[PDB]
Amino acid sequence: FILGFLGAAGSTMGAASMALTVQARLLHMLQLTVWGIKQLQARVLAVERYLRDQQLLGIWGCSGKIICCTNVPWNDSWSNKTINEIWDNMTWMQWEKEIDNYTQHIYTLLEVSQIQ
Amino acid sequence: QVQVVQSGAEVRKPGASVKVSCKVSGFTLTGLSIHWVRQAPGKGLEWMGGFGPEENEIIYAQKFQGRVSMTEDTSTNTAYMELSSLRSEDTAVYYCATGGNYYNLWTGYYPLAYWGQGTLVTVS
Amino acid sequence: QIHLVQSGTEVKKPGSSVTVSCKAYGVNTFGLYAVNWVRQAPGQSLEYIGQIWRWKSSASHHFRGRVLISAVDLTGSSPPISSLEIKNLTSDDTAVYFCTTTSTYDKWSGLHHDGVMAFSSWGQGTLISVS
Amino acid sequence: ATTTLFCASDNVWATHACVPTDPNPQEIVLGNVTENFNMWKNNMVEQMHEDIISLWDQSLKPCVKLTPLCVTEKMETGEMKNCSFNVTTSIRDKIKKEYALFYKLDVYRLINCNTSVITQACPKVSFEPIPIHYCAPAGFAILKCNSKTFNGSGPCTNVSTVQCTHGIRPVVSTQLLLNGSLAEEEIVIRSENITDNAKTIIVQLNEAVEINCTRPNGNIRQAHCNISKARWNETLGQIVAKLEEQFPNKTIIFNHSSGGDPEIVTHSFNCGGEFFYCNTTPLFNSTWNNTTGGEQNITLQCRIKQIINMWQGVGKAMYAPPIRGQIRCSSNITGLLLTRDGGRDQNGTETFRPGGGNMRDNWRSELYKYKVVKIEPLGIAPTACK
Amino acid sequence: KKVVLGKKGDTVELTCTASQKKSIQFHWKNSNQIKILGNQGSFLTKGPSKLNDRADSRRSLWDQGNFPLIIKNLKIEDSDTYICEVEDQKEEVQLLV
Amino acid sequence: DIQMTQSPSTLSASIGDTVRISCRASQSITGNWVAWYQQRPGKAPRLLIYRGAALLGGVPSRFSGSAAGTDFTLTIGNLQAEDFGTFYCQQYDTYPGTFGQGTKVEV
Amino acid sequence: SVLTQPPSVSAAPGQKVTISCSGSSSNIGKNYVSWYQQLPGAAPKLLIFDDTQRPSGIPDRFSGSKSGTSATLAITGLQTGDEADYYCGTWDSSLSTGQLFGGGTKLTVLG
Ligand SMILES: *[C@@H]1O[C@H](CO)[C@@H](O[C@@H]2O[C@H](CO)[C@@H](O[C@@H]3O[C@H](CO[C@H]4O[C@H](CO[C@H]5O[C@H](CO)[C@@H](O)[C@H](O)[C@@H]5O)[C@@H](O)[C@H](O[C@H]5O[C@H](CO)[C@@H](O)[C@H](O)[C@@H]5O)[C@@H]4O)[C@@H](O)[C@H](O[C@H]4O[C@H](CO)[C@@H](O)[C@H](O)[C@@H]4O[C@H]4O[C@H](CO)[C@@H](O)[C@H](O)[C@@H]4O[C@H]4O[C@H](CO)[C@@H](O)[C@H](O)[C@@H]4O)[C@@H]3O)[C@H](O)[C@H]2NC(C)=O)[C@H](O)[C@H]1NC(C)=O
Ligand SMILES: *[C@@H]1O[C@H](CO)[C@@H](O[C@@H]2O[C@H](CO)[C@@H](O[C@@H]3O[C@H](CO)[C@@H](O)[C@H](O[C@H]4O[C@H](CO)[C@@H](O)[C@H](O)[C@@H]4O[C@H]4O[C@H](CO)[C@@H](O)[C@H](O)[C@@H]4O)[C@@H]3O)[C@H](O)[C@H]2NC(C)=O)[C@H](O)[C@H]1NC(C)=O
Ligand SMILES: *[C@@H]1O[C@H](CO)[C@@H](O[C@@H]2O[C@H](CO)[C@@H](O[C@@H]3O[C@H](CO[C@H]4O[C@H](CO)[C@@H](O)[C@H](O)[C@@H]4O)[C@@H](O)[C@H](O[C@H]4O[C@H](CO)[C@@H](O)[C@H](O)[C@@H]4O)[C@@H]3O)[C@H](O)[C@H]2NC(C)=O)[C@H](O)[C@H]1NC(C)=O
Ligand SMILES: *[C@@H]1O[C@H](CO)[C@@H](O[C@@H]2O[C@H](CO)[C@@H](O[C@@H]3O[C@H](CO)[C@@H](O)[C@H](O)[C@@H]3O)[C@H](O)[C@H]2NC(C)=O)[C@H](O)[C@H]1NC(C)=O
Ligand SMILES: *[C@@H]1O[C@H](CO)[C@@H](O[C@@H]2O[C@H](CO)[C@@H](O)[C@H](O)[C@H]2NC(C)=O)[C@H](O)[C@H]1NC(C)=O
Ligand SMILES: *[C@@H]1O[C@H](CO)[C@@H](O[C@@H]2O[C@H](CO)[C@@H](O)[C@H](O)[C@H]2NC(C)=O)[C@H](O)[C@H]1NC(C)=O
Ligand SMILES: *[C@@H]1O[C@H](CO)[C@@H](O[C@@H]2O[C@H](CO)[C@@H](O)[C@H](O)[C@H]2NC(C)=O)[C@H](O)[C@H]1NC(C)=O
Ligand SMILES: *[C@@H]1O[C@H](CO)[C@@H](O[C@@H]2O[C@H](CO)[C@@H](O)[C@H](O)[C@H]2NC(C)=O)[C@H](O)[C@H]1NC(C)=O
Ligand SMILES: *[C@@H]1O[C@H](CO)[C@@H](O[C@@H]2O[C@H](CO)[C@@H](O)[C@H](O)[C@H]2NC(C)=O)[C@H](O)[C@H]1NC(C)=O
Ligand SMILES: *[C@@H]1O[C@H](CO)[C@@H](O)[C@H](O)[C@H]1NC(C)=O
Ligand SMILES: *[C@@H]1O[C@H](CO)[C@@H](O)[C@H](O)[C@H]1NC(C)=O
Ligand SMILES: *[C@@H]1O[C@H](CO)[C@@H](O)[C@H](O)[C@H]1NC(C)=O
Ligand SMILES: *[C@@H]1O[C@H](CO)[C@@H](O)[C@H](O)[C@H]1NC(C)=O
Ligand SMILES: *[C@@H]1O[C@H](CO)[C@@H](O)[C@H](O)[C@H]1NC(C)=O
Ligand SMILES: *[C@@H]1O[C@H](CO)[C@@H](O)[C@H](O)[C@H]1NC(C)=O
Ligand SMILES: *[C@@H]1O[C@H](CO)[C@@H](O)[C@H](O)[C@H]1NC(C)=O
Ligand SMILES: *[C@@H]1O[C@H](CO)[C@@H](O)[C@H](O)[C@H]1NC(C)=O
Ligand SMILES: *[C@@H]1O[C@H](CO)[C@@H](O)[C@H](O)[C@H]1NC(C)=O
Repeated sequence: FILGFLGAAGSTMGAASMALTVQARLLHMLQLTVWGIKQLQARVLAVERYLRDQQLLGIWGCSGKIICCTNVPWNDSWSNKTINEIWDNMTWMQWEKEIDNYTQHIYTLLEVSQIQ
Repeated sequence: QVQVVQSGAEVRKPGASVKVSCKVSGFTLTGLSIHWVRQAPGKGLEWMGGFGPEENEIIYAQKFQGRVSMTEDTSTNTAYMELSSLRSEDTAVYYCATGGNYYNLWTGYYPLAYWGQGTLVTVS
Repeated sequence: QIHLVQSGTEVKKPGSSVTVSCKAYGVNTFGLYAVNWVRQAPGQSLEYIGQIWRWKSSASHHFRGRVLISAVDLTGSSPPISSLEIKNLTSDDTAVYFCTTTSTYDKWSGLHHDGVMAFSSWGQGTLISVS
Repeated sequence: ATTTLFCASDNVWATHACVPTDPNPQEIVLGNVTENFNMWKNNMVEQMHEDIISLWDQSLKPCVKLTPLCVTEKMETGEMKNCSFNVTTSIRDKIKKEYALFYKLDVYRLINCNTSVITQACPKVSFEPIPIHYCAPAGFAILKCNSKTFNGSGPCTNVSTVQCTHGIRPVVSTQLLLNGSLAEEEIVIRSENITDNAKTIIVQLNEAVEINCTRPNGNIRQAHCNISKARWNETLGQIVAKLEEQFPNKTIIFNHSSGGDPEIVTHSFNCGGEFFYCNTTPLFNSTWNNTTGGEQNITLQCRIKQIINMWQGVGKAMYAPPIRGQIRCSSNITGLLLTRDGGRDQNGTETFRPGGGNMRDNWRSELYKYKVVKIEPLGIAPTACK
Repeated sequence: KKVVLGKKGDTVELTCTASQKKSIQFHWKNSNQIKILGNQGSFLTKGPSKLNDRADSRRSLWDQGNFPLIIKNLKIEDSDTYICEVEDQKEEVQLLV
Repeated sequence: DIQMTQSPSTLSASIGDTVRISCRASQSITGNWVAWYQQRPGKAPRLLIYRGAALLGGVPSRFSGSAAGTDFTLTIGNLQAEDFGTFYCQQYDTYPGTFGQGTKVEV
Repeated sequence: SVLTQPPSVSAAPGQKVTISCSGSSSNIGKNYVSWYQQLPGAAPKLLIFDDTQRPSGIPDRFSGSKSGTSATLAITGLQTGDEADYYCGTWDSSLSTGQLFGGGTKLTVLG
């Protein structure tokens, strides 16, 4: 059920958030035991990857929530841009092309504010 | 060290067959490593059969078109050459000749390192 | 490797046109690679001209209509060749011209920002003067 | 990122290595994306190549495998470097001090090679290339183009997303493509690099040309193919029409493979446990200005050979002794593996001999659209928030 | 950038080197861009040239990255530069009398 | 556009200098969309450094740089005899960018 | 397909004497030449393989070489010990089908 995480790519970001809301609301021989367990293996692997990213959000105080309000203020050198261009002129591709070194630093600061 | 021992002397008739055996002891048998060469007393050697760069035929040298058959049993470590329809100058000496364990991969031009003793087939 | 080589060096009378030719050895095609064009006055700083990013020819907006670009994919006996069409030869277009290439392959390279690019390799430049 | 990507659709390999099917369709159409596709720099090729290595050393085992063994017998005497290191001459243990002092290789550094010979069993095992739906692992995606004039390189605009690939069958065939998937609109001509005249030009067809090899008698190891003439004339006509409307601008000339190891001179393919090597001279004659060989029922004399050169690694292999009955090998001619010999100034023409022999090139036509991509679902946005 | 001399008729050796140990696809060419060899996976072609029969490559070195070329029956009609392409190594070796 | 200003516009340096060259921006470039170029007289102005803190493979490991919001620092380490080049800094943030002014090093 | 080599070989025993094996480009001007030794009456063995390499019994007493479209074999001065028959042998790469052997060499000494 993680296939449709990317159906709104190319479009802007608020339309992608509305698409996330819509797509989340929308969703006896040896051959038996050979073709039966690999389905369960894929199911358990998908469940464990999902739960892995769930606790990865949970260490920031964002467990379960698609959109959560955290507590780390800016550095003003983190894309000093007006909100209109932020949500209407740029996709995700430009921005995770733009701030990767900064998103490592935001990972560190979110962990530090999450413990206190 | 590998020893190669041929079959015994064998007397046949014009139009009969001959099945020359070739005992090999000293390596394991592949399916290519054995050529078969005839010599007539009074002239040089002559290649009866063996393998080269054409990729199935243990090739028959342009005078064996319907009377020869060459099959190599790798489990018994013994080769078995066959020749039927014995003619006037099929009265010669056979040789089970064998290439050794040296740089074989390609098996076109490898020579005959190890040898039998020479069997004699006479036509009476 | 990229051993980008242009055509010969000319000299021009005013009020004419010229097609500058830049050959591109070692290039797969212009789908994964984009051709940007630079000029240089003799004694000034360098100056952007144009782009063939994803086969969309466009010069810049301060420099529209006069100089526009075409590009030829590799064909049979020909490497990919980008050509530059310059109209209305004035007296102060006297300059050394440069063609460049960049890698468009992965999005997350950093050599390209939506057609606004850093220039990976460089030709040898052709001088055009006025008699 | 590039990962291990598993298998398959619906008693030796696919039982042990692969999963069952999925209820297809499973596609997600994307909108205003433009993902940059290159076919000649893919890393689905090597994974699949090693995966078919894992197939055919467990499904069709040859009786004897004759592989190289090239090693640097006792001793590691070559050492770090320099010169005056001997070994070899008389048998494999006499002296032969070599002079260098920078190194470059002997028999760069030295190797005395060897031949590991191996005998494997041999049950008379049947074979059939089953379709293999290559399905992506957890948290990954396989992107896919949709335009029918897709040149491998260039960007694709109609990018779709699947979870798992389409029908792919393990058919090794030199000189010719068999049982491949065709094109929707029109034929396509490629290369890794045109003007380089050394990369295997792949041509993929739109007309499902058929081929019939059978073994009749009076001989044990004789067989032949038949192809429909006037389907082949139309096919070669639109191929030379494409090659004349794009890359030359010259005269055409076809020919046969000009020598080498004979698994490239003949159309080679495995069928039912028989390795057909079929002569492929009379197919290639379309010397044609753009404007005696059995003109309706074209016959390809074909030998069955069973001491084969491995495409798997380097070396030869011997299988079980041959079959007694008659074998039907009706298949689809789907493409061509062609090369060039560009030149020469008087010509004018171009000699357009075929090539092939790579088996990875025979996967780039069926790994045609696909690109392995890794999702990351974590993002950071500066909102108000409340 | 090497120059090798063989008088007439004898064998002669040319080497590409490759540091990947895979027996990858590679090619030899003459000066006027006519092929002499070509690897196709783990097989052997020849070049549609004036050297179809007399050109040869020993095969077992290909796993080691050693890519050889043995030319036999040398005469006056071989005096031109031969060029490797393996990945990018566009060398230039020359043969003379 | 967004105006750049390279400084100092001309210096001189002995062999084995750590030459630190700033390049000012009118706006504040977040995301570091600036490149560093070298041009010797007569030849091709090849690229040195893309994205501020990423070294190209063909450039040796003696050049570096950093970011200061509106400023960008190019750093030579162990200046040799071949790197006596007129330098340039491209901003490639907005369409289209412009370059610096130059730093023609002497002794 | 023909392998012309001189039948009658007579010289003084001990003075490094040579004989050739002549053929064609499809026969000998392409590939390796194998010198075989046959005693007059006994089963044959090989003398020299790949024109330079030898088995354990022979090595140093003979010298073989390949010169264009002809081979060359030489004795390094024995007397009556290897006074026997010798046979050049190679495979034919043309569809003149297979492995070939030389006609005849009568190596005798002066005695
Ligand atoms: C795999 O498949 C993919 C997709 O299937 C392949 O990708 C395709 O590749 C082909 C390459 O063959 C591309 O064709 C070329 O496209 C470029 C780009 O053209 C754009 O820009 C032009 C700029 O025009 C300017 O002026 C006009 C007004 O005059 C203005 O309106 C415009 O905005 C701009 O200001 C446009 O003209 C052009 O419009 C085209 O597209 C429209 C649809 O959008 C269409 O309706 C139009 O009719 C028009 O066709 C487009 O916006 C072109 O530059 C290029 O054109 C050159 O080449 C062709 C054939 O080679 C030739 O007929 C042309 O005349 C032109 O040739 C000139 O340039 C050559 C450069 O090599 C030069 O050598 C020639 O001598 C010739 O020069 C002459 O004229 C110039 C002035 O033009 C002058 O300076 C000279 O002195 C001399 O007199 C091709 O059309 C496809 O676009 C591309 N498709 C996609 C989707 O990517 C991929 O290649 C395949 N890969 C492989 C390996 O096979
Ligand atoms: C491209 O794709 C097509 C489509 O899949 C492939 O065509 C298939 O090819 C296979 C093999 O060539 C073929 O399978 C055979 O079909 C025959 C007719 O249906 C069967 O009779 C045959 O079974 C015999 O052979 C098996 C293996 O030896 C035995 O296990 C079996 O018991 C049968 O053996 C008896 O009959 C033979 C007949 O001579 C006799 O010698 C034996 O002694 C014994 O008595 C196979 O099942 C498929 O039917 C083909 N499919 C179609 C639709 O035609 C084609 O091969 C692909 N191309 C490539 C290159 O792979
Ligand atoms: C796809 O296939 C094409 C086939 O042509 C390849 O094209 C070849 O590309 C290589 C390099 O990519 C070219 O080699 C370079 O050529 C440059 C131009 O010189 C040529 O042209 C002049 C005038 O036209 C001639 O006088 C001259 O003889 C050449 O023919 C040279 O400047 C280069 O030399 C520089 O680099 C070398 C190192 O490689 C240095 O040693 C030199 O001193 C010099 O600094 C270089 O030699 C080659 O010429 C192209 N072929 C042809 C026929 O032109 C593509 O590369 C290939 N692309 C891909 C992606 O595979
Ligand atoms: C298709 O390939 C074959 C080889 O597989 C080509 O045949 C060869 O062609 C060349 C060039 O004609 C021949 O070389 C020379 O030919 C001239 C002709 O006058 C002759 O005088 C020379 O003595 C020399 O032979 C070569 O012999 C020939 N080889 C064979 C085996 O036929 C053929 O040319 C190719 N087809 C086309 C259309 O080019
Ligand atoms: C590994 O290679 C060596 C060296 O080639 C082999 O030793 C022998 O080498 C001489 C060289 O003239 C050959 O004549 C012999 O025939 C080789 N050995 C034999 C018994 O044939 C060594 O045998 C090789 N080891 C293998 C093949 O496993
Ligand atoms: C883009 O590709 C999709 C397929 O991924 C195309 O959708 C198909 O369109 C045809 C005819 O329009 C239908 O028969 C198929 O059922 C459609 N498939 C799916 C999955 O929707 C689409 O038409 C393409 N669009 C463009 C503009 O090329
Ligand atoms: C495939 O068949 C062709 C047709 O005979 C063979 O090619 C040559 O054809 C000419 C007639 O134009 C004959 O004179 C030659 O004898 C044929 N052979 C050669 C080697 O030139 C071709 O040899 C056949 N290939 C195979 C592998 O059997
Ligand atoms: C090529 O040859 C085959 C065999 O001769 C042809 O197939 C025959 O077609 C007739 C048509 O009535 C049938 O009666 C036969 O039973 C078929 N035989 C076989 C073995 O299939 C085929 O039609 C020929 N192709 C062309 C274009 O004539
Ligand atoms: C942040 O630091 C990283 C270093 O990990 C820089 O990003 C990469 O830099 C390397 C150079 O070693 C390049 O090869 C990579 O291509 C860069 N990553 C990407 C995604 O392009 C990055 O430049 C730094 N960002 C700053 C200083 O703003
Ligand atoms: C950018 O930041 C400065 C101070 O950090 C601020 O004064 C300015 O308003 C910001 N730009 C915008 C567009 O808000
Ligand atoms: C793509 O953009 C066009 C106009 O630019 C718009 O009509 C269309 O809805 C967009 N599609 C998506 C999926 O964003
Ligand atoms: C090949 O065999 C199939 C099977 O019947 C047949 O439909 C087709 O017409 C045959 N093709 C030719 C050229 O005989
Ligand atoms: C193919 O058919 C055309 C008629 O459209 C004919 O002129 C041509 O000679 C044919 N070529 C062959 C090779 O059969
Ligand atoms: C196309 O090819 C023909 C024949 O080779 C030639 O006469 C013509 O000039 C070519 N066209 C161009 C534009 O070069
Ligand atoms: C063309 O090839 C066919 C074989 O299909 C042959 O019979 C014919 O003689 C060839 N024609 C020419 C002109 O070479
Ligand atoms: C093709 O036609 C031209 C005339 O337009 C002629 O000179 C040439 O000889 C023809 N091609 C052949 C192979 O005869
Ligand atoms: C192939 O074609 C030849 C020539 O018509 C015919 O004799 C033979 O029976 C055909 N074989 C098959 C299997 O169609
Ligand atoms: C060959 O192609 C035809 C064309 O539709 C198809 O019907 C047939 O199933 C194909 N044969 C296969 C896939 O074995």
